[PDB]
Amino acid sequence: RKPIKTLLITGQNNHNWQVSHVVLKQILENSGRFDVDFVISPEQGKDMSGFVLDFSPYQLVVLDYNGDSWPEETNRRFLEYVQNGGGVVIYHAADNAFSKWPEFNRICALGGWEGRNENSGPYVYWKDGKLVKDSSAGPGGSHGRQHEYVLNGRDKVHPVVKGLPLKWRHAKDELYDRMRGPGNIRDILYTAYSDKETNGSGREEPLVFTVDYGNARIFHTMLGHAGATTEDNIAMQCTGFQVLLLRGAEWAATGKVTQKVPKDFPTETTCSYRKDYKEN
Ligand SMILES: [Zn+2]
Repeated sequence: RKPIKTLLITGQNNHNWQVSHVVLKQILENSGRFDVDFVISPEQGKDMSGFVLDFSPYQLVVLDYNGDSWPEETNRRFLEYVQNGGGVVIYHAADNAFSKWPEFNRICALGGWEGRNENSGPYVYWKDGKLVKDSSAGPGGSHGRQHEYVLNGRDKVHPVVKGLPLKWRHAKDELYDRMRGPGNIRDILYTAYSDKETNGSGREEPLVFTVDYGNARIFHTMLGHAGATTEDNIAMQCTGFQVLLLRGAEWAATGKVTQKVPKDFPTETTCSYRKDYKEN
């Protein structure tokens, strides 16, 4: 089969996007299943009027961006792409972007920072065997110290998770917690316990899920805080991070996952890595 034509939007981010955009392209392209094109925006505070994107050649859009609003024509074309059954991957702090764009916050379902709070929408978390909405006052977006943590599968059937272990240890990373937004989650794939003694929330927080937005296939992964270099980048070098990105990207583009469960998938107790961003 022909590789999946992918557009990766970057150029502004409070995170080290210079590292993450390169690594995201390598993870996807090293599988031989994706052909990735970068679009790099002007820097923060520069004229954005020329950052006019064409979504028509692509089956998948990967967001690695936060900061200045894209120009109105790009915003209109992005919404048209999504509403026409487009595939989207929301990666880590891309869900912080465009706090004042209602449509964008519905595409992410949950976001954080950029002044979000109870005015941004409810908390959504796992409580006593299901997702619950909680509109109580509080901050929109937090995380504790970076740490290894165990992801809990909440879906056994979804193409992205089918065949993967129910529990697996993710490499040292931030654990996003107290995220807020319209909360229109379609399928919850993975949650993790955010321990208060790691400066967490105390809740079982959603970290990997799909979003209910018309006929769009939206894969949201809050994992993968970018390291300072492509070599020292533990959260993204995690095999779990990479396998979920590859499967989520394939699913978002085509509605299906044709990738077998790899032999190097992490266990509940032991992290696994692909330091060079390839299954060898
Ligand atoms: Zn981060």
